[PDB]
Amino acid sequence: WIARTFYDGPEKNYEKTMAILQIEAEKAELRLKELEVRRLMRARGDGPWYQYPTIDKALIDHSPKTTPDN
Amino acid sequence: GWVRPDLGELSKVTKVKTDRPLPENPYHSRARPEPNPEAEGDLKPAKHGSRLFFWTM
Ligand SMILES: CCCCCCCCCCCCCCCCC[C@@H](O)O[C@H](CO[C@H](O)CCCCCCCCCCCCCCC)COP(=O)(O)OCC[N+](C)(C)C
Repeated sequence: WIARTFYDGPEKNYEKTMAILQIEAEKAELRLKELEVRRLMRARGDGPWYQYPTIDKALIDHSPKTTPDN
Repeated sequence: GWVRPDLGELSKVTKVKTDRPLPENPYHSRARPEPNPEAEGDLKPAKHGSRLFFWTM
């Protein structure tokens, strides 16, 4: 009676643990990958992250400058 | 038979018929470095949320 009215079968907890473990393992591997990706992007700078500004080239004036040699 | 130019004529910007070729690289520039990949795609929610410590969202 107690088992019927207060508790559930082993399958529920078993498969819930399976799902929880799967989620947590994915989160762990995601964290490790994210750290490695950050290291690579900060080292090389070829990614979208850690992009530091440079001078905009639309500011350059391309016109004769009173002197042939610029 | 020389007529003296009037005011505002010698300051005109005129065109020149020349047969000298136009310099293709007058600045002697190098080849510009390749730009960043410029990735594109369609946004999806972050996998398993923020994944910050114990937060599940
Ligand atoms: C001899 C026969 C009796 C044996 C003794 C049994 C006495 C049991 C008392 C102790 C109970 C321990 C806790 C049990 C309940 C745990 C919480 C919850 O799980 O129970 C819910 C039920 O709890 C009850 O609704 C409430 C219990 C409250 C007991 C209070 C007793 C004392 C009250 C005294 C009041 C006196 C009157 C006021 C006088 C001033 C149903 O659970 P549920 O989420 O479905 O479980 C999921 C799995 N299912 C679906 C298969 C069930």
